[PDB]
Amino acid sequence: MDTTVPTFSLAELQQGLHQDEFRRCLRDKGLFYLTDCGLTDTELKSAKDLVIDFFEHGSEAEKRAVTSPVPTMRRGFTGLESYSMCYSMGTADNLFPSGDFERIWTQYFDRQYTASRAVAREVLRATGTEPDGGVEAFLDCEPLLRFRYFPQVPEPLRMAPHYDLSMVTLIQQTPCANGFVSLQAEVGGAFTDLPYRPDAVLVFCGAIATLVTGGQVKAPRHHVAAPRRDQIAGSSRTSSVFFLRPNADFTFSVPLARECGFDVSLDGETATFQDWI
Ligand SMILES: CC1(C)S[C@@H]2[C@H](NC(=O)[C@@H](N)c3ccccc3)C(=O)N2[C@H]1C(=O)O
Ligand SMILES: [Fe+3]
Repeated sequence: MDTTVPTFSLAELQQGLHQDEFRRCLRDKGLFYLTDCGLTDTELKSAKDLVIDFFEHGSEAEKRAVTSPVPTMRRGFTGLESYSMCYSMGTADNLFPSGDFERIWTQYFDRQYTASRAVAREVLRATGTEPDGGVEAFLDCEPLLRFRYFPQVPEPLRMAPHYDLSMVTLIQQTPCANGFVSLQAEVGGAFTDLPYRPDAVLVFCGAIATLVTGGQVKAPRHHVAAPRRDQIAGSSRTSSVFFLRPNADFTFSVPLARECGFDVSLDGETATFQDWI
């Protein structure tokens, strides 16, 4: 029945407002838009503008020097040379075309990481959860930021819904000129579209939220629908996805894990994050 996605301000949540609405949302939907956390459309536009700049005007040699050496190294670019381009970075071992690039993207990462820690803090507090070793050690982690740009042109294997392997994930997207929403999830047994919203950021909870809160938070299945050969006049878009992932050494009791419906990939009593990849 219920297929709407609520918006909340983070400031408002930190002041004890909307406690019930937010508790229920987490348990029943695991996803929500969020205002008044320290991100801006502008910050995003400028990080984007700088990447696209490089994509178009970068020497062939410059590009080689920061293309990702191997798929394992999820750092640097992919798909920019001679179904789209992609830039990835983490807390370290990053690759960088220029000095001003380093500064803008390092700052955009820190900001995204500060926001995503803040949201996570709120998700734990709402469900009364103190992970072992404390909230802060848990939240001080090994995150990853994938930015992805789909350019234009004019001259489709539908992948299946997944849940994310993250405490939380934050998505900012620029829109499509043609109104096409490429991002969909399951809210109350239906597929709901999740557009760009002005000065909001989309937030999925993930497996680790479910695990860490003892089952209290849902991790919604979602997928990125590509467009067909008919709605591509004005369908350039970007998204910026930030995975707040735990430290490899984090652990969870396996009775509880399969109890939800996640890939039982290890045959043990309890386990850690890293081997589950
Ligand atoms: C479409 C998405 C927003 S979600 C999807 C997927 N997320 C995961 O499975 C994630 N837990 C993961 C990432 C990398 C290695 C192992 C596991 C991913 O990556 N895609 C994103 C994207 O556009 O880059
Ligand atoms: Fe995902």
